[PDB]
Amino acid sequence: AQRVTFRRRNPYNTRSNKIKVVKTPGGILRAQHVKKLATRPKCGDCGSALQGISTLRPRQYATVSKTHKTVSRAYGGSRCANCVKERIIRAFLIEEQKIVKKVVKEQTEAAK
Amino acid sequence: AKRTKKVGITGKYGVRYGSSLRRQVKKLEIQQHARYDCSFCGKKTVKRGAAGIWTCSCCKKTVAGGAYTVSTAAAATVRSTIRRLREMVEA
Amino acid sequence: GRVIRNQRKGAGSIFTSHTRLRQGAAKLRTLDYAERHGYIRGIVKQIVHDSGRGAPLAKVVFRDPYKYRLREEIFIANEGVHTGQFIYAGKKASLNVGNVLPLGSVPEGTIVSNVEEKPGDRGALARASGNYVIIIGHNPDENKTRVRLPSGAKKVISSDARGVIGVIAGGGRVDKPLLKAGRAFHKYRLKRNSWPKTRGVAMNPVDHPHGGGNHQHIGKASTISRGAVSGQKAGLIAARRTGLLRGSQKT
Amino acid sequence: AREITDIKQFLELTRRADVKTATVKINKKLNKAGKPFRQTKFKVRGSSSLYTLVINDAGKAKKLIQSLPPTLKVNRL
Amino acid sequence: AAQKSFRIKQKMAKAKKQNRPLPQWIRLRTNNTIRYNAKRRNWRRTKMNI
Amino acid sequence: FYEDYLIFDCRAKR
Amino acid sequence: RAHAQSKREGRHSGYGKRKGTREARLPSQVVWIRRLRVLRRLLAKYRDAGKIDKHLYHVLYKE
RNA sequence: AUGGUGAACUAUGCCUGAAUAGGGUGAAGCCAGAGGAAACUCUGGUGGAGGCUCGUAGCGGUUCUGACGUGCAAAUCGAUC
RNA sequence: UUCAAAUGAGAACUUUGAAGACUGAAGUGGGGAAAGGUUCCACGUCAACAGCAGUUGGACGUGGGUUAGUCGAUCCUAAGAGAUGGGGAAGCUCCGUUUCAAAGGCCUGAUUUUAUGCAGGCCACCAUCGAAAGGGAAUCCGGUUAAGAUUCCGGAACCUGGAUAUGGAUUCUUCACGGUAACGUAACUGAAUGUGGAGACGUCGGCGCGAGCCCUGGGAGGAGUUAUCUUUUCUUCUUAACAGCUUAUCACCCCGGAAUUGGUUUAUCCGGAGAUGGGGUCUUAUGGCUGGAAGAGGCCAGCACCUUUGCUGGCUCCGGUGCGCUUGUGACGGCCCGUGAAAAUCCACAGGAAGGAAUAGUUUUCAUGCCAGGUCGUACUGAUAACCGCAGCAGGUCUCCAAGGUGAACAGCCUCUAGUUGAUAGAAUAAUGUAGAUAAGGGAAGUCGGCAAAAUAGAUCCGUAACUUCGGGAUAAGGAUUGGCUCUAAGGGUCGGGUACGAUCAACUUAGAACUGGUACGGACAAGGGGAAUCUGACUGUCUAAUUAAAACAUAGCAUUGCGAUGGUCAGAAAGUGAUGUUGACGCAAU
Ligand SMILES: [Mg+2]
Ligand SMILES: [Zn+2]
Ligand SMILES: [Zn+2]
Repeated sequence: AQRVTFRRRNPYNTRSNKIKVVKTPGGILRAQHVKKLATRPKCGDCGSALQGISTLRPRQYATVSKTHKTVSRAYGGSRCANCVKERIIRAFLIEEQKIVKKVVKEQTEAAK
Repeated sequence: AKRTKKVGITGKYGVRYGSSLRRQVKKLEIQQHARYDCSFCGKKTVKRGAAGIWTCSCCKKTVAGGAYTVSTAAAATVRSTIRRLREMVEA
Repeated sequence: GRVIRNQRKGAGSIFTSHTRLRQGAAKLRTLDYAERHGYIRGIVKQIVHDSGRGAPLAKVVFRDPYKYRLREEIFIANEGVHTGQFIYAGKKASLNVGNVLPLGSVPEGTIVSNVEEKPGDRGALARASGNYVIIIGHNPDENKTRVRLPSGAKKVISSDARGVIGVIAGGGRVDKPLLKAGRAFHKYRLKRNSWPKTRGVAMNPVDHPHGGGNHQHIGKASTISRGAVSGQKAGLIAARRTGLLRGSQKT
Repeated sequence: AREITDIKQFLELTRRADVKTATVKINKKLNKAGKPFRQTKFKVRGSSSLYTLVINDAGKAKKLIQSLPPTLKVNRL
Repeated sequence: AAQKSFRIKQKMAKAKKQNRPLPQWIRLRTNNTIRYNAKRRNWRRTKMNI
Repeated sequence: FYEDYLIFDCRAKR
Repeated sequence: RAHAQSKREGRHSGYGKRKGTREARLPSQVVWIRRLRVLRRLLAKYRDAGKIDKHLYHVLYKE
C-alpha cells in the first residue's frame, strides 16, 4: 500500500502530467511520468487513419527513417490508397471527356 | 412494452415546463433525433450533427438543411421555383 | 443618478462578443474580374457549425487566378448545399442553388441570400437562419433592382450587386422552445453577455428611470422620443403605436 | 543495451577501436529441473551502447575468451 | 516561493547578511553611541514586503 | 476602529 | 478468512445483513450481461461444431 | 473641489486548467411473444435519459433566535439544515 | 496520559525505554502550487519569547547547506496589453496594432586585385509582450548527506546543434527492389512553390483491455503464539528509463457472390456502394521473451573484532481469481438554438530546378564513430506554530498518492503502514451553568407558535388514495420479515467427437426448509415523522459578505418597441476613434 508523489513540481492533474505507477528494483512503488499519447496521421480527403505510418508526436517524426513515415505509393503518407484510386480514375476519365467535349464542338461549328 | 401514453421522448422533462411546451418540443425532438434517407447513397443513415447540419454515416456526405429537419418546405418550394425559372428562361 | 446598463454597453468591457470559436467572417468572395466577366468555380469542402450563429457555414475553396494558390472563402451555407458540391460565382453563372449570381442576372421571384447592398460589401442582407431576399423587379435603365427583405421592406440596390441563390439554412430554429434558463445561458455564452436581464421597474431609481416606488410601476410613459438622450431611452423608443397588434401592418 | 547472437559480429565488434573494455559475467541457471548450468555473458562497452552476447555452452565460451585480443581490457566476474 | 527570481533571491541574500548583531568592538570606540542594532529583522516579527 | 453591533437597538427607542 | 469461509457456505447473508439494495449488491445489467454472453457463446460454439444451422442460430440469437 | 492610488476581498465577463462516493426512479431507441371481419395495440425484457431524486466530499448558511458575546474569532463554534 | 532511568543546580512538560491511546489512507501520513525567506541542519545555549514551566524549541549566538544538456523558466500563442506609421490633444498624453507607410531578408552563387559587390532568382508576412496548471526536443535505476539530489557518485540511455571518416546501400537500364493488393524493408537524390496531417482538444454513460493495488494457493527463509488448539498469525520473495523480436480492437486488401436473408453488440447496427466465410496487411496504446540485470536491491545464516570494521556463503521461485479499488486507454452510444482554443514546431506528399557513374562515381532521413550543451531556480514549511488574519488566533487558504474489516458506500465505527501522544497542572466534586442523557401516569393542558426533543428510519415482501400538465403524486398512506447454525435448490468457464454425455477448474448472488435462543436479531454505528387543507411564488437557480434567503431577483414562455448600414442602441475631450459587429430582421438593441 505504498503511496507515491508527483516527481516534478507541477502538482495538478493536467494532461502534461499523467503518471503511471511502476515498481522498481528497489521494491518500492514510484511514479513515472508518461508523455501524451500519439495520434495517428490521417488522409486529407477522407480523414481516416492511414496505415503503414508510425504513430508519434511531431518532433519524433524527425528521428526516424522515411519508411516509418511513407508507403511506397504515390501520395504515400498523405492520402489513402482508395482516395488515390478515386482521383486516378477521375483524372483519366474526365480528361477523356474533355477530349470528347472538344471534338463535339469542333465538328458542330465545322458543320455550321 | 410501451411505457408512456403521450409524452414519449419528453418524459425526461418530467412534470416541468408545461404540456404545451413539451408537445412542441416532442414534435421537433423526434424529427431531429430521427434518421433520414440519403439522396446520394440511398440509405437511412442521415443524422444531425448540429443545427442545420445533416451527415450520412455511410457516404460521409454533409448537407446543409433545417435545424430540426433536413428539408424545410419553404426551401423545397425554392428549389422547385428555381428549377422552373432555370428551365423556363433558355427553354 | 447612476449610469445605466444600456449606457454601459458601449464601452465594450464585458459586453463585447465572444469570438474565439467562430471560424471567421462569412464574407463572399472579393469581386475581382471573373465574377463580373464570367464565372469561377469553387468546391465545398466542409459544412461546419459556427458558434453564435444558427446558420451553418460552408468552406468553399476557390483558386487564385493569378498565383498558384488555393484561397479558401467562408460562405454561409444554403439549404441544399452539400460537400463535394461545385459553386459557381460570377456574372455568367447558372441559376442553381449555392451560386453567387448578380441580381441583374436573375429573374423576378428568384430567391437569394447573402446579398450585397452595395457591390463589394461581400455580404449584407439575408444572412441569418432561414431568411431570404426576394427579387421583385428590375430597372435596366439606371441599373437597379427592387427587392423584398425579410422585414417586409422594399429596397432598391444595384444590379451589379451579388447574392447567393437559395435560402439560408438553419430554419425552424426558433420554433422550438428553449424550456430552460440553462439553454438560454448557453445560447448567450457564445454570443455576448446580454443575459440575464433584470427589469428597471425592479431596480432603484439611481439605476434606472423606471426604478423606485412603493409599488413596482413605471409612473411616466414608456414611450420615449427619438430626441431623447442617452440615459432616458429606456422603454419604447419612438413608438409609432403601442399595444397589441390588432390587424395588418397598414403597409 | 543490445544483444548480439552471432559470434562473428561480436569478434568484428571487439576490434572497432572505440571499444576499450569488456566484462565477462558468469551466472548459474536452470534449463529444467534435472540440470543446472553455467551461463555466461560477454559484454562489450561501445562509446554509445553496450553489446551483450549470451552463451550457455562453456565449451564455446572458454574458446571465445581466448579468441579475444590482448588490447581489450577484460573484467572476469 | 521556491521557483523564484534571481532579483528576489539577491534581496534575500542581502537581508540574510544584514541579520546580525553588532560586532561588539564598535561599542568600545571613541564617541560611540551605538548600543545595539536597531534595524534588526526576524522572519516572524516583521516581513520584508518584497 | 470598532463599530460593535449590539448598541444598535431601535426596539423601544422611537 | 473464517468469516469469508462461512459466507461461502451461505452464512451471514439473510435479510438482516443487507443494508443495500439488490441492484447495489449485484446489478441487473451485470446479470443480464453474463447471461447473454453465455447464450451467445453457446450458440456460436454450436454453429462452429455443426450441431445447429445459421437459420436456427439467428432466431435463437434474437430470442 | 483639485490631482492621484486601488478588482490580492468582492461584483461581472473572457482565456486557460482542475475538481465532484454510493444509491433510487427508470425517459427515447431496440428485441421477443401474444392479439387483430381488415386496422395496431398489449405483455415481458433491454437500454440508461433528466438544469429528476436520496445522500458524501464540496459549495452555501435555515433553525436552535443554542454556545461565545472584554470571544478561539472586528462574524467563529456545535448540532440542525 | 502513566512508570522508570539518564541529563541537570533544579524535571507534570527535555531524551530514551516500557505501557496505554488517537489520527484511521475524504489522515494528526507523504509531496507540492501560491506566499514566506533560511524558519532546513549542526554546535553552544536559556536574560527576553514559547499567556504555567523549561535542561527543550520555528527562540538566542555561531556556522554549514540548495550542484541539472534531459525537471522547469527560457520559446509559442490565448483572452488581452502595447511601440511604430499616421491622426487627435494647449499638454501630461489619447486612438489604433495592419492601419490612407517607399515598412523587409533568404538561398544558390559569381569572383578568384578580394573581400563580398555585382549577376540572377525567391519571398511579403508587416514590432513586441502575454501561461513555473495550456502547447512543448530529450533520463532512468541504485547508492550517497547532519542538512542536497530525476542535479552529486556508479552504471545504463536519449535529444538537439555541428563537425566529419569508415562500412553498408545504390549507379554502366544512372537517382533500390519485393508483393495481385492492402503494403514491406537497414538505406534507396530532390530546389522554388503548393497541398495535407500531427500539435489540436467537450461532457456523461456503460462495455472491453491493460497497469499498480487488494485478495489468494504451493514452496524457500525469518520473527510471534503455543496450559490447550492452530500443515498456524505476520513478514521477504523485487526488476526502472531505453533497445530488439513478437503482440490489437478499429481500419484495409485478395478470392468469392449473399433471401430460406445472414453477421452481430450489454447497448442494433452492418451488408450487391459487395455481407458472412477462407486467406492476409496495418497502427505497437498495451502486454510477453530477451538485453539493461543481478553484479544491484530485499530476506537470511555463519565466521569474525577496542578498531577503520567487515569477510564468506545461500535464497530471491511457481501460479490463481475478480460487476473488486484507483487510474490510463480503446471501440461505441446519448446531449445540445451549447458541437466543446490558438500559435510555435515537426513530418509527409505533389512538383521536377539543379546536380550527378564506369577503371569510376554520386548519397550521410542506414549503422558505427568525434565535439559541445550556456543563464536563473533548485534548502524547508505548505499550516490547530513556517502563508493572510496586530499573534504560536478552533478562522481562511489550490492540488496529487490513498491499505484491511463491517457495510451499497474515499458514510460512520475498529485496525496496519507512517505520524502525533501537542493544548498550564494538582485536589475536591457546592450551587448556578455549558455539552450530553434518562424519566411513573398523562400526552401540547406548555408557548406568539409543538421552539426544542422524542418518535420514524436500512434492506426484502405486500399494499398504495384524492388530484394530475398522464410525466407524477409515491418511500404516499399503511403493514409484515430480518440473528446464529446445519442443510437444500438454481444460476458458470475450459477441454474433449468418422467425412445424447464425460473430465476438469472457480465464483458470490437469489430463494427455500429444519434446528436453536429469557421473541432476541438494519441488536453498536448508521438512518424519512406522516396525513387533510389554505395563502403564496410555476419549477431548478440568485442576492442583502457581518441581524432580513423571502412571497423579492432571475427564468423559460408571452407581448410590445426601434433599426435595412449614409442605419438603430451605446461610448469618447477629440480623433483617419470606438462596442454591438468574426454582426445583418429566425439578427441586434430597448422595455
Ligand atoms: Mg364475416
Ligand atoms: Zn483516405
Ligand atoms: Zn450518404
